[PDB]
Amino acid sequence: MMNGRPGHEPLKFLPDEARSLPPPKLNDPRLVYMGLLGYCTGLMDNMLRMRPVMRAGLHRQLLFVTSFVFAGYFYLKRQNYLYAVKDHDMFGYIKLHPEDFPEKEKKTYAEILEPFHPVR
Amino acid sequence: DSWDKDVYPEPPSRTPAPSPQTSLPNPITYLTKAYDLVVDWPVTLVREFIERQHAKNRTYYYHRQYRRVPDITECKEGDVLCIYEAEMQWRRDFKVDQEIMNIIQERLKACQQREGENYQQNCAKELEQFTKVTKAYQDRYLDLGAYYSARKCLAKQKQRMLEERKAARQ
Repeated sequence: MMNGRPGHEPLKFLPDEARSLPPPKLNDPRLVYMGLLGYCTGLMDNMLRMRPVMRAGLHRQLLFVTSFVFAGYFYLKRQNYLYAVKDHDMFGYIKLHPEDFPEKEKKTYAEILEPFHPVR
Repeated sequence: DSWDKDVYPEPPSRTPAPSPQTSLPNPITYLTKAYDLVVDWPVTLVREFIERQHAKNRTYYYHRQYRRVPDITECKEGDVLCIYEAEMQWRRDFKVDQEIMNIIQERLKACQQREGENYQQNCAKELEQFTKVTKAYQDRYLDLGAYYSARKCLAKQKQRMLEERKAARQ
């Protein structure tokens, strides 16, 4: 739904506005889980190739973990940009059409009469 | 005694003086004297030792008091912050009322056991206090359900006041 927005560069992974966003912390649970998935992928690959599960293919396991963390970091930055621009468009549209989003006045619990349903 | 007679009232004991008509010795008096000399003296000695050890290592603790947060009646609906504060205050007052009912019931039981054969006459004020606090408790807390809350208590009070006002019309 956000592909037709104004200023949308076509097939652009990380546009320059994403540079305004704070980057992922590089030690955060999403990237740590991505590295864990890469290590699990290496272990499962060893077990399916009938190698020793952990002490075989250390370079392969390192490459799996590194590639998973790298791809996860850049994809996470892209998704952070997408959610940020979604909230930016939502807030801008709300500010542009305030008559369709009126500030409703919530009364206190002294003028409203909630019906009482006795449990007995 | 950590308790006080203002909240646990007790009439003063009226024991009669012994008037032994018989010349036989009283085995109860003999056994109470022997029991004192054998049991009560070492027990009070070790208790005095424990009390002086506590006096050597004396510490204090306090009773926590909560300020009155604004009631749920001035809390706007959908404002979960003040609603949470009022709900926690209401649960606190609910627990205090439970213990108040426990105090009143314990007082009534003490009256009944003290009077014995005269409980139908001499526990009139205790039974009246129990009845009044039971009626107030039923007016504020009864039939709320398992998910009792300040909102449900307020709705019940509003319904009861509406019924009373409609009855007061005629």
